[PDB]
Amino acid sequence: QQYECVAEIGEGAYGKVFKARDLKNGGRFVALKRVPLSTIREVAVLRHLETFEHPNVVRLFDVCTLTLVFEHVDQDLTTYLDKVPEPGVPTETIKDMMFQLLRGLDFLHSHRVVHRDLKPQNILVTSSGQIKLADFGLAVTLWYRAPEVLLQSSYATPVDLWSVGCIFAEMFRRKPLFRGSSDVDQLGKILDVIGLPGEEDWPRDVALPRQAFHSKSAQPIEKFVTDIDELGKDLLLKCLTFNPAKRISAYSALSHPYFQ
Ligand SMILES: CN(C)C(=O)c1cc2cnc(N[C@H]3CC[C@H](N)CC3)nc2n1C1CCCC1
Repeated sequence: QQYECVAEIGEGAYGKVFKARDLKNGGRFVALKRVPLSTIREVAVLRHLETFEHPNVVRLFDVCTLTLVFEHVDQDLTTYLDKVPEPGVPTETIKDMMFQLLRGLDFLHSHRVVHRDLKPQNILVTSSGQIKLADFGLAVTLWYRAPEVLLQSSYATPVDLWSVGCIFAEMFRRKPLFRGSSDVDQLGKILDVIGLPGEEDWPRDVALPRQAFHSKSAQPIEKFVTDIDELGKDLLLKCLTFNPAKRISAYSALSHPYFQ
């Protein structure tokens, strides 16, 4: 066999993911995920995106015929944040890591692919300090979920920029912003901070009415994220817009004055 399983990374959600040895290619570490026609189209898309070899998405090495073979990265964002020396992440490091993130996201959005579960645990940091995206394109924590996903209203690309706002905040605080035990609790936490949207912004034909949430004003963001720039504040707000339509795009965000 070309691969020897040595460890189980974890997840176990869609399937069991193993860290192995690529015996045929110099014993480099790889990540394996052993897993109808809707799945066959899911992998065709991954193989297709590998052709452009974007630097800010994890590399897909092979598809054995069913196991998927990715490069292994030893580290994720949470572990980087765990082990970052106090006072924490230099603001210039935040800017670049973010820039790498939106570049990966724009690449995916451009080819009409949504991550749908963008969290710090499937954001990889290579030894070279490069950002790589993982665990997307194949069908527990709600802390990074867009309001539309929670409300079961829309599941479009704006969802992934909501998650980016959440992560952007977490790079200063080094603690998650919205920690909900459930979808409604999650929704509660969000509206405590960003405030109650207008009725025109609340999607129609949805279980949860705007009237299940009370006294929600609009807390200034500096209170939750300190040592944040004016330009960073501007960008964070356009990402954490309640209405997916009024929310900024990855392409549009890559041009924001914050990055200059
Ligand atoms: C479909 N798969 C398997 C991927 O997209 C993929 C390629 C990976 C390459 N390196 C890593 N590293 C892990 C990050 C977390 C930390 N414990 C160190 C191990 N995860 C990869 N992943 C998944 C596994 C779960 C998180 C994202």
